[PDB]
Amino acid sequence: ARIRCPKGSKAYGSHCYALFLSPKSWTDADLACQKRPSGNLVSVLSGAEGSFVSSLVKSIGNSYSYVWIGLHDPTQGTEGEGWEWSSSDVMNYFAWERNPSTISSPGHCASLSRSTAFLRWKDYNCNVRLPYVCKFTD
Ligand SMILES: [Zn+2]
Ligand SMILES: [Zn+2]
Ligand SMILES: [Zn+2]
Repeated sequence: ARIRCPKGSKAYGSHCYALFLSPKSWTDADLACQKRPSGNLVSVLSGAEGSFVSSLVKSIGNSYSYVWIGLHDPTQGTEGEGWEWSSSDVMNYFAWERNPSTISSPGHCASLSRSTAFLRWKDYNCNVRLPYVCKFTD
C-alpha cells in the first residue's frame, strides 16, 4: 500500500531492496535473488533509482569495492547491444562508467563501483564473487 518491506530490506518505489554481503558469482547472486517474489539482482531504471541503490550500498565497507547488479550480456561480447536486465525490464536508463563498446574484451556482467560512489556501472568478470543487491516485491 504505502509500501512496506520484509525486515532486512528497504522500500523505494513499489519495490523492496536488500544488500547481501556473503559474496556470490553473478549467476549465483541472481539465482539467490529469485528465491524472493519476482526477485532478481537489482535493475536500475532511472537516475533516481540509481541514487537510492547507491545510498543503500555506500556503507558496505573497505573490504568491498564492487557490488553486483542485474545487468549482463548473454552474447558475451559477440553482439554492443547485448546487455540486458535479468528482470527483463526494458533498458531505459544508462549509467556506464565506461561504455563496454569501447573496451576490448570487457566483462560480461555489470557491478556498481566504489570509485564512482556506487552510482555508475563497471563491466566485470561474471565469475567473480561479490556482494549484491536484490530487488523484489512483497
Ligand atoms: Zn518487479
Ligand atoms: Zn539475460
Ligand atoms: Zn569475453
